[PDB]
Amino acid sequence: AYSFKVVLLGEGCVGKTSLVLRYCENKFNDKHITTLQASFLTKKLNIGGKRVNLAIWDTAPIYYRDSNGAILVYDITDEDSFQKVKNWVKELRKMLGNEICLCIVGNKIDLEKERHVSIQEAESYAESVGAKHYHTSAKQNKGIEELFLDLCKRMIET
Ligand SMILES: Nc1nc2c(ncn2[C@@H]2O[C@H](COP(=O)(O)OP(=O)(O)O)[C@@H](O)[C@H]2O)c(=O)[nH]1
Ligand SMILES: [Mg+2]
Repeated sequence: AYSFKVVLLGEGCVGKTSLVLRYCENKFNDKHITTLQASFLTKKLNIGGKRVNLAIWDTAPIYYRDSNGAILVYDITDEDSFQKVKNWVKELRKMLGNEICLCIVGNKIDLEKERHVSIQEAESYAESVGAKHYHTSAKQNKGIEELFLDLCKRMIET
């Protein structure tokens, strides 16, 4: 059975912790500060027969060490959060081998009426650095099951 390590990256306030809490426990709160009550949480999967042990890491070399995939999140309502995405890529590449499966993720899509990131622009940067781009809303639970499933499959292929 497959054992994968996945790290969450990006600026504060974008929804990194909400994403892990939503995926792993189906909880979401916008009333107080959320903090992961562990270094990582475990999720088990079955993909076309085979089992997958997933360890999802969050933070408020030990962190980067032994990672197979990476989830780099920005906030669709906030252009600075996106423009800082490139700093994290040019830190992920310093820490780890360019063999790691990277996701770039536009979170908070329930707030579309307040969008400030260009979809074209975001998807273009993703392709140029070899990664895939995804849209999520932790609040409404949209796009998240698909993000983790596709990442798991990508890590299985290489
Ligand atoms: N409307 C909306 N709010 C969100 C979403 N995801 C997170 N939030 C809220 O944005 C705030 C920051 O979230 P947090 O998970 O702590 O971001 P982090 O610093 O990257 O870990 C919290 O109030 C969340 O409840 C979303 O998809 N939609
Ligand atoms: Mg957090």
